Amino acid sequence: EVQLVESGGGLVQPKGSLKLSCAASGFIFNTYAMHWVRQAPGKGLEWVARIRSKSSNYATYYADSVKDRFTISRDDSQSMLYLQMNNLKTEDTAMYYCVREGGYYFDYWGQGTTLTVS
Amino acid sequence: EVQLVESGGGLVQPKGSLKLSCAASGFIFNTYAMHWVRQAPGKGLEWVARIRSKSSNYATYYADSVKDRFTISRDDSQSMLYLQMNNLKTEDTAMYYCVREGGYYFDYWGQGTTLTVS
Amino acid sequence: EVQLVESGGGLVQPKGSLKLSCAASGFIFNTYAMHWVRQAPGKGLEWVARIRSKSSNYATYYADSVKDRFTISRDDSQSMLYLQMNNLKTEDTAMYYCVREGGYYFDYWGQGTTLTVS
Amino acid sequence: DIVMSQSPSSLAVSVGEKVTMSCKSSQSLLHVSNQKNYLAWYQQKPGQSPKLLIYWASTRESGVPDRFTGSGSGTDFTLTISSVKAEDLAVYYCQQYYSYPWPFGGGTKLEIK
Amino acid sequence: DIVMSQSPSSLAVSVGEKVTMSCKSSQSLLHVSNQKNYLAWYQQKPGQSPKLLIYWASTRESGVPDRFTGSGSGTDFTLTISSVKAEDLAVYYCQQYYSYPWPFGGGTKLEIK
Amino acid sequence: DIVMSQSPSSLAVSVGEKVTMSCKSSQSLLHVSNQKNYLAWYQQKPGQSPKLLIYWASTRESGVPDRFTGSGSGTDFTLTISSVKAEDLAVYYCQQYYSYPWPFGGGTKLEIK
Amino acid sequence: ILHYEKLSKIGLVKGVTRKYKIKSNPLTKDIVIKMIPNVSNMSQCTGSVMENYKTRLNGILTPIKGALEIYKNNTHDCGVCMAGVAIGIATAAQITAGVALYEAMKNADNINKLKSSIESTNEAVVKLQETAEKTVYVFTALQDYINTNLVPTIDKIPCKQTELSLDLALSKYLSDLLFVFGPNLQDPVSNSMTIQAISQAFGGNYETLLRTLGYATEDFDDLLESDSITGQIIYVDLSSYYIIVRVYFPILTEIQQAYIQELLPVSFNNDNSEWISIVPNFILVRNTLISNIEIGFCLITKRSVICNQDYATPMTNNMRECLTGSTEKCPRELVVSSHVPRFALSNGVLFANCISVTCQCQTTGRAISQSGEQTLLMIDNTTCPTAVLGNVIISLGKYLGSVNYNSEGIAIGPPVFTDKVDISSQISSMNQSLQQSKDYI
Amino acid sequence: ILHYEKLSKIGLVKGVTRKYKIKSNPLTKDIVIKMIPNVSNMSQCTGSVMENYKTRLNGILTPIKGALEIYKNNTHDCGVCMAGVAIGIATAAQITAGVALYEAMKNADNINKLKSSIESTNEAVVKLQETAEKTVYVFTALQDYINTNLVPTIDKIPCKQTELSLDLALSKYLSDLLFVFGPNLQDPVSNSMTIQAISQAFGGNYETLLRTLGYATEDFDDLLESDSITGQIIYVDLSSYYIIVRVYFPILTEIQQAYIQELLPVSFNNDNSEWISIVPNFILVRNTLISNIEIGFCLITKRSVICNQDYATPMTNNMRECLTGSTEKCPRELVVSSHVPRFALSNGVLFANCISVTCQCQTTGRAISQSGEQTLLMIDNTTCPTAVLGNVIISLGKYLGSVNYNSEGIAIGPPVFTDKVDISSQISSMNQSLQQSKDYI
Amino acid sequence: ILHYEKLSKIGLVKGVTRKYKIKSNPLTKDIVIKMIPNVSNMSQCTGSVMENYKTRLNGILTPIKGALEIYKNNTHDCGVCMAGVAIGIATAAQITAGVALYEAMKNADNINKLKSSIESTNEAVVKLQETAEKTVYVFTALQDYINTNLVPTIDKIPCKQTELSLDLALSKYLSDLLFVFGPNLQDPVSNSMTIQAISQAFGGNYETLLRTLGYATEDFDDLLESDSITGQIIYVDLSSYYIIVRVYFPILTEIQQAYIQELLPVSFNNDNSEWISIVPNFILVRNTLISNIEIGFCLITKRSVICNQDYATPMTNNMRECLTGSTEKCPRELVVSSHVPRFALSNGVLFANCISVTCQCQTTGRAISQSGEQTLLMIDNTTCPTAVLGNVIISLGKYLGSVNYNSEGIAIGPPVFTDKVDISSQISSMNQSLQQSKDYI
Ligand SMILES: *[C@@H]1O[C@H](CO)[C@@H](O)[C@H](O)[C@H]1NC(C)=O
Ligand SMILES: *[C@@H]1O[C@H](CO)[C@@H](O)[C@H](O)[C@H]1NC(C)=O
Repeated sequence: EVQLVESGGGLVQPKGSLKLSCAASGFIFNTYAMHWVRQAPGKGLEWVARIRSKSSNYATYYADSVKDRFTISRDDSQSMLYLQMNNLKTEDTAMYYCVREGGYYFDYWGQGTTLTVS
Repeated sequence: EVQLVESGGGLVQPKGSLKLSCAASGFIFNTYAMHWVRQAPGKGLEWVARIRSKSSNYATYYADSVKDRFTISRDDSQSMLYLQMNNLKTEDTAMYYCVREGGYYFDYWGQGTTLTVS
Repeated sequence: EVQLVESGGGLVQPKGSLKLSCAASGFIFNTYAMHWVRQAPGKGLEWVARIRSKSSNYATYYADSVKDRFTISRDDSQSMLYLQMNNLKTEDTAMYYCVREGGYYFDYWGQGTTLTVS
Repeated sequence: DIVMSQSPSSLAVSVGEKVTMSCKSSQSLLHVSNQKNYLAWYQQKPGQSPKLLIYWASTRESGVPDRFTGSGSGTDFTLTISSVKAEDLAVYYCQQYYSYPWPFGGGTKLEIK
Repeated sequence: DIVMSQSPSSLAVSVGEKVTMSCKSSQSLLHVSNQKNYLAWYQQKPGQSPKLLIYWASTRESGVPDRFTGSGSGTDFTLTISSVKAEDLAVYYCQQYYSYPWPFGGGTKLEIK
Repeated sequence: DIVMSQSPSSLAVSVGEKVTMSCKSSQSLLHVSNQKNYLAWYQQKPGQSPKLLIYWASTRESGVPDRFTGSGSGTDFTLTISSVKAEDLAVYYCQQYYSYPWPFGGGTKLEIK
Repeated sequence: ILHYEKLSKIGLVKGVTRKYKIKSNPLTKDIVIKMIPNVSNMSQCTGSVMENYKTRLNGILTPIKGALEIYKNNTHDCGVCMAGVAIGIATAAQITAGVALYEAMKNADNINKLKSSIESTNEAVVKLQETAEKTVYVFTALQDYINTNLVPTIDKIPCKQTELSLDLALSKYLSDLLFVFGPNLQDPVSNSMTIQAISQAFGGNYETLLRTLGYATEDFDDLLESDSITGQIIYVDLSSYYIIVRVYFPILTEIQQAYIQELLPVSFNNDNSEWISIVPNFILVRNTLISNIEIGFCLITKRSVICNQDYATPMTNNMRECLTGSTEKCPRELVVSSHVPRFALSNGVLFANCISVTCQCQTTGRAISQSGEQTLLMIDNTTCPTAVLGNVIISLGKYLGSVNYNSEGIAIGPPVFTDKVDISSQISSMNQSLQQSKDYI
Repeated sequence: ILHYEKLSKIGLVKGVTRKYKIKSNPLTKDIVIKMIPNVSNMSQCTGSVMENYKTRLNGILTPIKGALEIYKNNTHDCGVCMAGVAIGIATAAQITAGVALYEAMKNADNINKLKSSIESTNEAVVKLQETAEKTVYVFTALQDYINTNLVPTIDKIPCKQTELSLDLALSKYLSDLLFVFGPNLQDPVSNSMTIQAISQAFGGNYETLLRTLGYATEDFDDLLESDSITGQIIYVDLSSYYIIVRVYFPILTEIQQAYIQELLPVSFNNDNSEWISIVPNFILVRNTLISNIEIGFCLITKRSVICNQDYATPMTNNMRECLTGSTEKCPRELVVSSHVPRFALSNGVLFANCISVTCQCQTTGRAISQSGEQTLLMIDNTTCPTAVLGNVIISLGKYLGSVNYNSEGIAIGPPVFTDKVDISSQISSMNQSLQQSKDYI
Repeated sequence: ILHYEKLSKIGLVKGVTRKYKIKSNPLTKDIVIKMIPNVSNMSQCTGSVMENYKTRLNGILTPIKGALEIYKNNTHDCGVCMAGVAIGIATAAQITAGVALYEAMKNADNINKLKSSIESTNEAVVKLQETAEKTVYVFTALQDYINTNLVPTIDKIPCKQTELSLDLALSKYLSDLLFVFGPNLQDPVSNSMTIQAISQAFGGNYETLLRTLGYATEDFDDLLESDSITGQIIYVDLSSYYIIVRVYFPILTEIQQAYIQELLPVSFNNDNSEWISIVPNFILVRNTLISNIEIGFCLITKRSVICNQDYATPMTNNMRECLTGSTEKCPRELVVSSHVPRFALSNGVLFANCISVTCQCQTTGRAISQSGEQTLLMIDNTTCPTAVLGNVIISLGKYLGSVNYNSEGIAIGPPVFTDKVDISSQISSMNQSLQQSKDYI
């Protein structure tokens, strides 16, 4: 029922930019907060960014490593989530997951998309 | 005992101006609020303007038809009431009454003065 | 134990200036408020000026006769009290006392120093 | 603003007969605290100034004859004359003085047969 | 910020054996008013996305088999499998969602003998 | 400002005699909360600095002989010596320290016969 | 015109609706209360305790008669006429009570002609029926105890013990009486004193007085418990030691186009915290006018609120706007305790904070989940026919209102602190900030 | 220096003036209270209820003795010397009470030599008069009931019923006692407990104790009702189950140049509305200093206010300025109820809101009319010798003050709301407005 | 993390530390209370008072059964199942109490099989022991009085007096009962009513009930005085006139890492004036979290604070900062009375306002002087081994803290006024000043 599909990954040059997209279906999109979570190849999980709903004035939160380079946004009419990334480094090559937050815990996970920087 | 005498009425040209006066006697003038009430020939009574006492900062009220054309004023030292009228129209031909307000109802009425616009 | 020693008095010309000093010992200086009290030759005692401690923001008070001519100051590190006097008149020739205030009454008195204006 | 209506516009009555006229308001005139109705009845004889008859809902002005009676509450009010004399030939008005703009009624003319 | 630690990093178990892993936090995760612990356990199989197993301290997500048990309080938490099957080959993570920045644990890999 | 007055200006006493002097204020010196009088008596011998004798209305400073007694309340205060010795040749001042400008009295000179 | 949907979304779930009724139109009766018992059948060894008791009772009763004499001397026929110069200082209630006191004097004078019969009663309750004009009831304070305990014991124990027992009983009666009839009674002219307080002169047995006088119903119990049955002292005798009391029995009248609405508070979730709205729990509506009510002085039953006086109080404009839909003007307070209500039932529909409490549906076996962005959940049988919350399993009805209740958010209000010391601290902080702002100006 | 004319124009009509007096200079007496009765004349079938009662009473009485032992061990002659290290933590009142407790020990030791005589009393009130040094009174809690009820019935009913009756009486006595002498009594060292609370160990009969000890007057009743007669426990016996109590009898001293002024509130008219001033109704004046007073703790009589302690409280500068003539600083509140006072009488002069109430003059038969611009109306005999207000007809005196009272207006104050939730809402609104103003800054 | 040195310098001297404990885990027992006595041994002349008493009692008891029938009809096995549509409106506490009421029904049905034995009891306390499953106790309201007073006096007095005495006793019992069991009892389903209030159906003798049921200790008395022992009505009989009550006995559990700190206020000197800090006197600390506590609902003993419910309340940030060291944020109030505490003892160290009180040292014979710039003086044995303050001479210990305590000043807070009318006046003044500032803006 609940479905999250990621797109936009690929190979980029260092110091470049790329935008990732997440399409959601099966639930009322404008009720929940959304997250991006990345996993480096062979390593553990790392939280990236969080965006809240309209009732909380669309508050955004970012991790330390991507605080001034990443931007998270949402479009409630199209039920879409976007992550725009600038000044990409070799440390950003990872699998990225679109995460639906239910309650205060991470409820649903997408398939993920691959970013390679070289 | 209580006496109200009106003066200053007459015949004026259209788009003219005229001032009516009311002399009060037999009571303490600066305690009460005063009113002007007009009656067209053969028609009913119509309220025009109200002025309050010094304890209520001389608040003034006007009817819709004469809101920006009429001005009501009082002089407590001479115990006089004045109604200055500008931009007179053919709808203003009437008998005007100086009214003493007692309590919140209309307590005393004068003889009235005649205004003709033609 | 408690000791107050005054210095700086002498003979000055009219319309001159002079500064008196008071050295305190035997007690914690920065806890108490200090006073200057003068006595004319053969006459009674007269209060001059008061300075308070650091906890009361060093508030100062002056008598009417010396309100705009005298200045009282203190130095807590050196445990010193100073009275700077400008525009001296023939009415200021007196013996001056440095007074330690204990409680709200005058606790301790110094020996005093002599000012002559001529 | 509160709109005031009167009924009937005219009425013909004989000497010694009981007569009744009605006044209606679009909103309640009853005061919340002191429980008073802010309605007045005025009388105007031909060629004369208007004169106050009833200033509260049922309180008679000094000098008014005992045959005049005011009654009612809320939005419905009634003026009743038990025995109309020849001197009651006049026009009667009901007015509300609760709030701005203090409008008068249409008036009810009385006729003698 | 609250730091999460997991133990052991790796552990090899046989089929039918009982297994237990531990998660520790630098600060208490217990809520003052509703008395709930803001700790979650996730499972990630090889080549698959992570899946939520326990969302409160001891509450099982729908569809989770009954052999998984979460327990603990304060700063000490434990995940216990009564009888590990061949399908439990995965990596398990503990996470705190009490406050920013919501960090994950290091992970514990399970191996089948 | 409160004005302080003393009486008498001068007084001659013999050795062993009881003596009494009076001080008056234009306003009450009694404190509202702690019920204390803010009046002090000072003594100045010829050629010496003034010395505090009484700091409250009736409380003796340490080292003061037992023969000095302060008394009074409100606006009236009294200093009494039970038996004046030859060493009591001095000038006595009453002062109020309730408020600004803390004025001294006129002074009372004592003489020995 | 309360907006119940938004108020429920902010945690204020609507309760029952009650009617408003006040006392009016009292009827009057008259009784005589004797404060000294008849000891003629033990007068062999009453000792001298009766004289001391009489002295103490006279000292107690003199100021009341002195207070009544002020109005009795300055009132006459005029139809009641009062001398304002002699009275000097009074309130409107005191003047009205003095008029009533003058009105009761004819019946008081009729009763006072039976003084010899009053002085000779020897039972606890006696009916005097000389003429129909003055058919009265006399109640004696300690007659039953003397008749049933001391008299039959006279020949058994030494009667020094009987004298001591009588003295102890009289002293206990005085100790009970002094709370009501002592120097606390500063204004006996008024008629606001309840029958329960008056019954302390009869040992606190107001049931006997009310049963001897009239009847009992459910409205009688409601009148009794709302402090609507009152009495007034109209005559004091300092020689036979009795009082005459006029008792008022009103009726309850219902005020038209008025009702009282109750709100049940439920905690709600916001930013990992628990909150409670600071809103009045009882609202009075009269002719579409919204106001407060001091309900602590009234009696609350299941179907109506009963008061002896109109207790309406004004309300600010911001609170009135908050009650009509402006949820951003409704204050809220943080919850730091573990004991707060977390769900409520209204019209068969559940309103629950499922973040802090465990909600699950028995029909499907699945848990009911609340997003962290939501305040409450509304649960009805369109989604969950039967819900289990701990040890209770409850079937639900159908919600009347918006079909998209759980998909629409609400605007939150500002947090507040309601502690008294916190109120003083907040006032000081605001004053200092205002002074700084003026300093910039 | 209150401006009574302007305050009356704003609806605050001056009332009576009362004197201020406080307790001081107490005298002391000592009494013994026994908490267990003598059952030697029914000891054939007391059963075993006495042992259970003794166990329960010992459990009740042990903590009080433990609390007294803290001060009794650490006090000696020095003229009273105390060890501050052993005591540790205390207040000034506790230390003063400990000094008094040490002072009472000599009389306690003198009384304790009559233990055998105390244990053998079999009457409710017994005087022990061995020597004039220790002439003491002993009060036994349930002796009268046993002497007058259970003993004479010993040969009539089966005495299993007698045992059950004794058990029930003892249990009822304990149920009454536990409210005062239970774990609520945390600090028995102090001397602030009233004689009425202490009398619960004697069945609540404080009249017997006071009559046996001293005398009774009007000032005695005023002292009793102001909670000025107190007592202190100085000795507890755990073997014979009695206590020794020291009772203090103070006197009332009048404070010079001090008085208390009362104000009667009257509703007034402004802009087709009814208003009530928010001003303290009791004002304390001491040496031309104006202050508040917490009068809920005091006793109000017709001529004086009586307190057991000074209850003066500070007042803001704005309220002090309002009371001295600045009527524009006096807050007012809207009236939405139909039950408010609308006129008052002061010095034979009427102050009435004749907009809301019907005023007319009986001398001329005409109505008394108030303008819509006026707040109140002053009525005296210069204009209306006799006024009728509904069912009351009152003759009036002459007003002392300005001859042009009704021709001079007043300046009005700002409206306020006094509800607690309204107070919180107003605080939030003011804070938000201040934040917006700072945002502009 | 309270800063005790600065708080002591501002007049807040630390007191004792107490533990925090709340009730939990109750056990249940069942009792039967009969509201009508057995008069079979005086039935020759009971008259007709029993019929009238039965009618009045039935009128009293009908609404309680009506209220219980709402939950009894709509509850069944599902493990407790409720119909939310039939109930309509309820709170969470009412639903939990209804679950408990359903749980008690099996034992109620077991007890109800002994109706014939219940109706025939003729003693005040009777044990029914037919089977171990339904071993129950029956308490009858007025049986002892009838057995010990009316029956033995039958042949001595005319029994018209006996009938009147019985009528008076029944009426007095009803007068006592109506306060608890009248229309005030709106929600009998709940279980928050204490055993003391329930005992009014047995004449207020809860000691007999508790002693017949269980045991007594110190924790038992602490539970009794904290209102933790409660009861619930589960069955009402309208033919035999009895009720079945389930009594709950909880235990006290101590909360870990939590304590309550007390502060003693002392007046201090500033600018020829006397001041008192406006700070909460009881502070709750739980896991290094500081909060308020509503301690008026709790029981305070020497070593712990005992409550039947968690009573933690939030605290403002400014007050929390003031309690941790920011003395410039602590409000203060002027002292205008002559009765305030002026010194305190903590850990054998004295804190005194020696400007307003006379301090001197007995060791040297010299006075202890305080500067006009200081707030308080700390006195220990380093400077003065033994201090005399009026009539008390106290030896002192050594202070733990800074050696330069008396040489270091403190920052003062802003003055406040805590009067309610003063609060309204301050709110109006601040609003007017804010309006003026906005007018400039
Ligand atoms: C009132 O009248 C009574 C009876 O004549 C008289 O004793 C009393 O002195 C009068 N005055 C007052 C104030 O009671
Ligand atoms: C006090 O003295 C008594 C009597 O010697 C002794 O039993 C007790 O232990 C001492 N200490 C306390 C704290 O009561």
